[PDB]
Amino acid sequence: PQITLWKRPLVTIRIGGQLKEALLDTGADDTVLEEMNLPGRWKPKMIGGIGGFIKVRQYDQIPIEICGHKAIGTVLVGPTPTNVIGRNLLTQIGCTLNF
Amino acid sequence: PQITLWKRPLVTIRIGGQLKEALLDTGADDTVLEEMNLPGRWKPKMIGGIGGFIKVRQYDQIPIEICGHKAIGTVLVGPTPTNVIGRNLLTQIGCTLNF
Ligand SMILES: CC(C)(C)NC(=O)[C@@H]1CN(Cc2ccc3c(c2)OCO3)CCN1C[C@@H](O)C[C@@H](Cc1ccccc1)C(=O)N[C@H]1c2ccccc2C[C@H]1O
Repeated sequence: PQITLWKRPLVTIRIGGQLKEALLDTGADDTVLEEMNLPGRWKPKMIGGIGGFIKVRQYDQIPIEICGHKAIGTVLVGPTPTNVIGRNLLTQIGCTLNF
Repeated sequence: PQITLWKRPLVTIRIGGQLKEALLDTGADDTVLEEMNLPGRWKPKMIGGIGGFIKVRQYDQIPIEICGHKAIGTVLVGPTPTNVIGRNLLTQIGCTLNF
């Protein structure tokens, strides 16, 4: 798909067998989802952005379908305003910026 | 050009006669630049990012050249760890997300 940016670049994702709305975010190094339950062992991690740092749970090697494309990588879960798919997964689906 | 996401999508920009490095961020609604004293009037504003809200100064109709392409729009100035080009400017240079 080719996506314009006049509107937030949101796509549907399926994870843990559940559907969710996520934002394709080229400025995010990692992927972070709102608080939710994921199977598997998690490790406490901290990530920072604008506003400061937050504490999150890191789940490794999680399968996730992003708008029909398949990826398997690290997924962070914590107090974020919205689900964000970062560069770690975006590259897995051959996502690029063009103009 | 086509920008890959293996690394942060950093490009050179020109604003206020100064050259800077800025991140092409599809997840940012607005454009936020590191502290710099631009001439002109501005209005106070609050923007939220991952770690909370930060107070910024909003300047309107600022000419900015992104990787050679010209654009003009609202730019927020404040204590951000990096310069961020949001969708308000990305749509002006015809930037798209592709996969
Ligand atoms: C207009 C601003 C700029 C304030 N927008 C954002 O920060 C939005 C916020 N939403 C959320 C939002 C939505 C709506 C809101 C709100 C916040 O507040 C009020 O309304 C979540 C997505 N971000 C976009 C991020 O792409 C920005 C990016 C900035 C950055 C890059 C590099 C170093 C420091 C800061 C960012 O936060 N990046 C970090 C990042 C992000 C995720 C996972 C790992 C990492 C590390 C790092 O790359």
